[PDB]
Amino acid sequence: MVLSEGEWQLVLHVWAKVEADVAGHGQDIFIRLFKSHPETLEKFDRFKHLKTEAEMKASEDLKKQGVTVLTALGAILKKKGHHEAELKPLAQSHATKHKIPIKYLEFISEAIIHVLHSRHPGDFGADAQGAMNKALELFRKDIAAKYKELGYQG
Ligand code: HEM
Repeated sequence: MVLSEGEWQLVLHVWAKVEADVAGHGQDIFIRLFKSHPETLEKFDRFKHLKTEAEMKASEDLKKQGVTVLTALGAILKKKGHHEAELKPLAQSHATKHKIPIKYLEFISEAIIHVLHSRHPGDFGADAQGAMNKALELFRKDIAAKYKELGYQG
């Protein structure tokens, strides 16, 4: 797939708002993911034991992880499709070390879209959401292709 420049613009416009508070958005997204799809929490040996949303909010390690994730994703989105170098180490660790199925990347995509919709309604109307969904589908398609090359296609 290929986004137009006008689609990238909508994506990078709402992303600039996210970057005003990366740690806060990171928290909201992971809590939404773990509440919505509790099976995903099992993949994290560091967080596995967290029982409630209160415990999740209070975890400093969870917050650092959310910042790690959104910083890597932001660097990919700012490439506007030219993200082959960035995807390689990402696909290799998630396929081979962490073992993260594509299905779970769809779950976190859903969480990202939920949280931008809550926090940024004015910059996240229907067209901006369509563009962000396109940018994440592109991300997933290219990651899935890399999984397949790496021997996982999970
Ligand atoms: C927007 C999608 C995602 C991005 C950009 C991303 C990014 C990262 C980055 C940069 C790291 C640290 C370095 C590395 O190990 O590669 C990491 C580690 C990790 N990721 Fe992700 N990730 C994503 C989605 C997921 C999802 C959906 C899961 C599981 C349900 C997952 C599970 C893990 C695990 C288990 C680790 C190791 C954490 C630790 O150090 O204990 N990732 N991820």
